[PDB]
Amino acid sequence: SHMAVQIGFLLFPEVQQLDLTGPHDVLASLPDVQVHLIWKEPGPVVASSGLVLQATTSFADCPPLDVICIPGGTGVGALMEDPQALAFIRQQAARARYVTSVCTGSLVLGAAGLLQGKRATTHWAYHELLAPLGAIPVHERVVRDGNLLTGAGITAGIDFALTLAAELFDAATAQRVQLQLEYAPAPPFNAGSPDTAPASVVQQARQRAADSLHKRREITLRAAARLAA
Amino acid sequence: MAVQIGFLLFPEVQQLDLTGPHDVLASLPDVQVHLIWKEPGPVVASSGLVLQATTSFADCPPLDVICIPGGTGVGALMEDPQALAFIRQQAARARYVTSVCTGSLVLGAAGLLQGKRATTHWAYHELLAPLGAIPVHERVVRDGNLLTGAGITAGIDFALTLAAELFDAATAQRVQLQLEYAPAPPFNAGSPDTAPASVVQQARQRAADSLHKRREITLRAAARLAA
Repeated sequence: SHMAVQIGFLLFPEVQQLDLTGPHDVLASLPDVQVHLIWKEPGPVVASSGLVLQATTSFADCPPLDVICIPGGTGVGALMEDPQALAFIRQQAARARYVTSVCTGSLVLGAAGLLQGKRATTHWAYHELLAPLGAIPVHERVVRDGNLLTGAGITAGIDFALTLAAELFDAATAQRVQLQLEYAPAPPFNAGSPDTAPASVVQQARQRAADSLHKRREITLRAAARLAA
Repeated sequence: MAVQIGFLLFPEVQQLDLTGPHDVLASLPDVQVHLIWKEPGPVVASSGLVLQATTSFADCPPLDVICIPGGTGVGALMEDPQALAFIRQQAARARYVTSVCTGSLVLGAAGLLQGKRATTHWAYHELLAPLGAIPVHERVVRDGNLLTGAGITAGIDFALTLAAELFDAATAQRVQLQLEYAPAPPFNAGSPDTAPASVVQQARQRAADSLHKRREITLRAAARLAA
């Protein structure tokens, strides 16, 4: 309808698609929501896995949003130094009811200046990069600070989106969606956190991330310097 | 030598049934993931999210794994002889025949649940028995080379189970850690067993028209298998 809650996801090249598609299916289950997939122009955008998604609107044509949500992925490093994307995020965040992210999407909120003095989370492997962007780093899976909600790594988007659903509507509505999703997880292993995974698995995870972390640290301090100037 | 994994992408799919497993399995070494429909190109999910089929039935390579997602669109597939024939063709040689949520009703309409333990979404579980399944109230059910997941988000638990079968436990654990899959749901309403009675009543009330229409489709599909 014309009175729909307006929810926008930034959709960028080399996005981690589950960061977007998990929350999308949760939030699209709510009454009279319109969901936008936003990029520089409408059309196909390829996720890091090769899954092809479709942007529905440009930055220019995007209506004022009630909720803005930034997913993460390999493509965040480019977004953290994209003045056009950062200007769009700051413009929308000025009037949004909620300003939100999943996974390394919070590093883009950081680069836009929106984490200064705010509680935030991100993916466990990149959590050290929050503090240089002025955030108070919190090791919790969904973190609220006023109208800022951030989720931790990839699959945290589902917990994040049910939290946001309760704020937009109420606990009863969020619970109904949880039940419709049959979201009673029973993971076959206990390796979802660096605290519970076998030590061998964490060390491998840390080493495989090392070159990405060193590259993102340099981008992060360039982005921090632009907030300082 | 690459493991060939195929998802059936159909109009009015519940996209998370496909996209959850896709991001888990596409994270594995030496896999190639296909999104299959009658022709390549755009296929719109029940939410309005646009996905893109990568291959026609004809161009689909022999699959190691076939996976049928669920959604509003399964009712049409349960009486689509081309889709059912395609699923039987791939199931014949596939190492694993699989589904998530109401995708198991499509496996049932194809004749592939006869005498097998299976699950589906809690609200549609009564439809498994008429399609010949032994209905099991577990979130991921394995019977030989058949794996079925329960409702929508069960696809993530299903896909990690499958990852360990294709590779090993250590490989599945690495992907679980990369996905930070240590769930902390903000409510305890994911099962009819644990949700408040008011929430169950409302979820059953919303599903009622869909369930009645699927009762009718199911009994026509079962009558075809019998004849």
